[PDB]
Amino acid sequence: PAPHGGILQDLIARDALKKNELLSEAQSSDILVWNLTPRQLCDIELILNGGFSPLTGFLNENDYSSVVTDSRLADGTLWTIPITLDVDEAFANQIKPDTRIALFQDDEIPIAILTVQDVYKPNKTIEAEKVFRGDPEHPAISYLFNVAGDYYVGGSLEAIQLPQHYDYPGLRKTPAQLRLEFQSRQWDRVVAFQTRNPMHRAHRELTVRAAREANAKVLIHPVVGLTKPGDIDHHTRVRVYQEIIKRYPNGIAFLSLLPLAMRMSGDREAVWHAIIRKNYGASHFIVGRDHAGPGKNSKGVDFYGPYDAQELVESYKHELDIEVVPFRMVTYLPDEDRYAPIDQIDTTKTRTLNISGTELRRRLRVGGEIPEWFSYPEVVKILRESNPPRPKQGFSIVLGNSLTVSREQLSIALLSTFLQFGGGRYYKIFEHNNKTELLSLIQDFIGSGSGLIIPNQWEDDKDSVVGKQNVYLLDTSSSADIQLESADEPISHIVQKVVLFLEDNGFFVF
Amino acid sequence: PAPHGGILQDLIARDALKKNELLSEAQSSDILVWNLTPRQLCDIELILNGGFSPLTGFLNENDYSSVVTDSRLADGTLWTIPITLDVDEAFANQIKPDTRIALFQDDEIPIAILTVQDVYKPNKTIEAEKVFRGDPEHPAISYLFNVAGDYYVGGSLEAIQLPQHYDYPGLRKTPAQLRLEFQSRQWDRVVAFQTRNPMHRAHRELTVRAAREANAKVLIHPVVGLTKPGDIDHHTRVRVYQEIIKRYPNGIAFLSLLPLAMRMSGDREAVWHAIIRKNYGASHFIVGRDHAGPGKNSKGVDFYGPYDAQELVESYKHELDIEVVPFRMVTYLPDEDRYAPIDQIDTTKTRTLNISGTELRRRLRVGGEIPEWFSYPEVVKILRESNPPRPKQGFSIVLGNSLTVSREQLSIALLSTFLQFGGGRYYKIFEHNNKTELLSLIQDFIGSGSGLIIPNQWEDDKDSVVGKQNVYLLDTSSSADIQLESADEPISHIVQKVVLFLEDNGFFVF
Ligand SMILES: [Ca+2]
Ligand SMILES: [Ca+2]
Ligand SMILES: [Ca+2]
Ligand SMILES: [Ca+2]
Ligand SMILES: [Ca+2]
Ligand SMILES: [Ca+2]
Ligand SMILES: [Mg+2]
Ligand SMILES: [Mg+2]
Ligand code: NA
Ligand code: NA
Ligand code: NA
Ligand code: NA
Ligand code: NA
Ligand code: NA
Repeated sequence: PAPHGGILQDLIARDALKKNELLSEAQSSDILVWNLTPRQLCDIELILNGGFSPLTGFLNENDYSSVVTDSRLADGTLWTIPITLDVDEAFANQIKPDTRIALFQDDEIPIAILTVQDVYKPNKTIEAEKVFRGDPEHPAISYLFNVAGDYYVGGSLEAIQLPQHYDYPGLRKTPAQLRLEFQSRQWDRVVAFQTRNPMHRAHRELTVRAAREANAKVLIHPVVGLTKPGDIDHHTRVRVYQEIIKRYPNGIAFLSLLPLAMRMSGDREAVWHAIIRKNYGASHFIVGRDHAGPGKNSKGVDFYGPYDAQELVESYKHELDIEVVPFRMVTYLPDEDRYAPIDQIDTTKTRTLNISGTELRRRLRVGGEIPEWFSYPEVVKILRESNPPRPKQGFSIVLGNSLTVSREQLSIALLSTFLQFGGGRYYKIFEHNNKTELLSLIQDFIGSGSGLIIPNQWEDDKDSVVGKQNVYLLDTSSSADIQLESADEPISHIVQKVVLFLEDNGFFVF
Repeated sequence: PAPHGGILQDLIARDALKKNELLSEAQSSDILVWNLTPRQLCDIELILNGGFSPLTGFLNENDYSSVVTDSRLADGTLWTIPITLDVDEAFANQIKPDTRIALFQDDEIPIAILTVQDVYKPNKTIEAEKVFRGDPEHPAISYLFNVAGDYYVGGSLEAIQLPQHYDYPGLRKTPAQLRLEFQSRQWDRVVAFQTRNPMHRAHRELTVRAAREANAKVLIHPVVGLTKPGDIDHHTRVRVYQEIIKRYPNGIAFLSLLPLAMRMSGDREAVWHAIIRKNYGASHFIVGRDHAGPGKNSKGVDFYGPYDAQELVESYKHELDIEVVPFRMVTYLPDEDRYAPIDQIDTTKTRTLNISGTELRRRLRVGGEIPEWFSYPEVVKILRESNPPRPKQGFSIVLGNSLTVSREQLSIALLSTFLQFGGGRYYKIFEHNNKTELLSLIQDFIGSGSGLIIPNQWEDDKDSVVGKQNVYLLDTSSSADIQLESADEPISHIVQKVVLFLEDNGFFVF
């Protein structure tokens, strides 16, 4: 269907003949520069390539306010997620309306020139409540307060070039490009599938049934910008998509990556996804259970109800101009060797099997088997590689502050001991000297599968620098992972405690 | 580089706003229609999509003659293979210059309107000698005399649509389309690889080295129109390409299909391939040993010298405007587990292994093993499927005219006997009654793996209707595949002769 607002605002194409001129202005000595944050790069790419039609810049306060309370742009155009350029006070003060500023990437690549319409300090409590529902634990609110700038700069954009990406150049289709790809194949009915996760047999099955019921071709449009915190990296995920797309019948599916920065804003985001896919050329879209929802908070309560998304999108059905296909999740029937829509089988009368994310995570952590009815083997092989089991995981042993035995000798004892065991893990007694440049290397070593022995703890005002994954404290204190019987426990006893701890946790296997 | 002649003659785009008008004219009652032959569909698709720039129609006699003797269009543009619309006398007579005729596909799909410039009867002996070197066994000369019409119609083309194809819609990129695909990936150095065969490890290796030496991305551009007689079907081949393209390092290669009708015209064709790839957007091209050559004739003599192609292309180097990368064939070194350029190793000092086409064919016929150093397993699996070994091959036993035993009983005996054996082959006593509609089904059954028992021979004026592959004559005559001791040999003896013959030939395995 036609782009939201009727026109594809592909600013790259619009400004093609001003590229040199704009590029030269961006590189002028007198122009004020702003370095785009990683989320802003995600947003500006979608504005510049028309992914966010009718947007043609970051929202000024007039539009922003309507989006916050009315879920629309001041002109009444449905638009549920505010896209603004958040800056700090120091920069906001240097700019006034009509000021033209340059937006760079990595402090070296000019992306666009923004003509300032306004500068304002939004009430983040209202946005937090109105747009994201108010739970301080909602990733969007966390970002809203802890990362986002306190001042929004609204203004019209002029394009120099889209944010630079060196990976998957072939798959990052812009709206215009994707539309031409469909057009060259004569596809005029396309159902799009959103995801920020690996795809298993069930996803393959459900998307194909969608294709069959909507009489449409399939578009697997995964998000590769910012997704939920803790999600699997997009490189791993792209590898999985590239693998699963080969499992569809020839000529029925197309894989294209979307550099979107999700807010995990549930029902509002679901609407936004529909609009965005319409701009990219899809005729149909599937909205899932708790679509774009971040789940439950600490108190175990739902950030959104499982059907809020589908209900909200349905309420805007008459103006979305993109058909929404009903979400029919499928489950595996052992006794019939097939998948079937969950709404068609009687739980208490028919056998069904499925592997929850929690269980999948466990199996991967212990190197256990994962059945082909759940996920294709080539897909599982990829997941095991990016997330190796414990015998292949790195780790660190931190000699606590309470230790009175010789740190130099205990570290040497641990090294010599670990080195006896096989498995190929690399070991290092690592001294950081409380230097940040060294502390930041700890998780890289662990990520590399290495075993580090750290002679002493770093200062508390440095915790933030070190990731806590697979990092274990050896100390007399109660908060120690490997508790010492006493501060002067004999080195050989300590060594045993560590070895058996690592064994119990799967790092060593004999 | 720029299209040959400087302009991409994409007539589909040129005539976009006349499509309805032209379509309506093509469907008029008074317009004279011509049904395009399968080769003409191959040629018109390349003319219409700019693949043959600067051509904009089929060659008139003025241009055709220059191509025949001068290897150029009358304007002096390098062009080595004549592309003409060959028709029979009955049609040629109905047309005069300025006559507008419609060119259809399958007698139902209008492709273009041709404005006749001239009608002429070419001297096919000169073309045969000058363009194709004169050997009556050259596939182009065979076609030239036995299939091609005796009258050439020269004229300008106007596009309605490209020849319809329902398979691989995604991979059939036109010149403009491919150029945009390279442009979107920022590829400006692309080396193209021509082929009408399956690709094995050696081809993968040599194309990647080409990429490394030319500092270019790779374009695997296989021909899927008409290639050499006896070649493997393009469906099988496309399956292989789609498989091998996955073996290149990510982002280095692109697969696009070329609907060219090869003439197997060696050095002239090599030049033509360079021009064509330049039009499709390649900056580089590899010309191989005996490139586009059909091999040797009956007397075992070479249709072309192995380096005629490379030498001819090199002589036109200063006007081709596309770099030709030297052809460095590679061979496998067992002792080093690697492939290396054949021009770098000493045959008598270093071990090298390779599997000729003949040997590959044998292994496939007997279901023998084919090593991974030769071809990737997923590629070999595909070849085995399209070309199954003898235990999975169909066949036919024809009861010769010399037989005096009861044909009804011998056929029944053979059936009952074959049915004892396992293997899943399907059997049928097939009566054709000398009817063409039934005879043409024989190879379909054999192609399906079936075993047919044919009670009597068909008339000689029908031989042509039946393919001779895996068809065996049971007769007393000397020209019989399974020779009877006598015309009245006992049925049980005959049955044994047939069973043991089929066993010796691998159809049955116990
Ligand atoms: Ca703040
Ligand atoms: Ca719930
Ligand atoms: Ca003590
Ligand atoms: Ca003739
Ligand atoms: Ca030779
Ligand atoms: Ca007798
Ligand atoms: Mg980009
Ligand atoms: Mg076509
Ligand atoms: Na519409
Ligand atoms: Na999913
Ligand atoms: Na609710
Ligand atoms: Na040039
Ligand atoms: Na080849
Ligand atoms: Na020669």
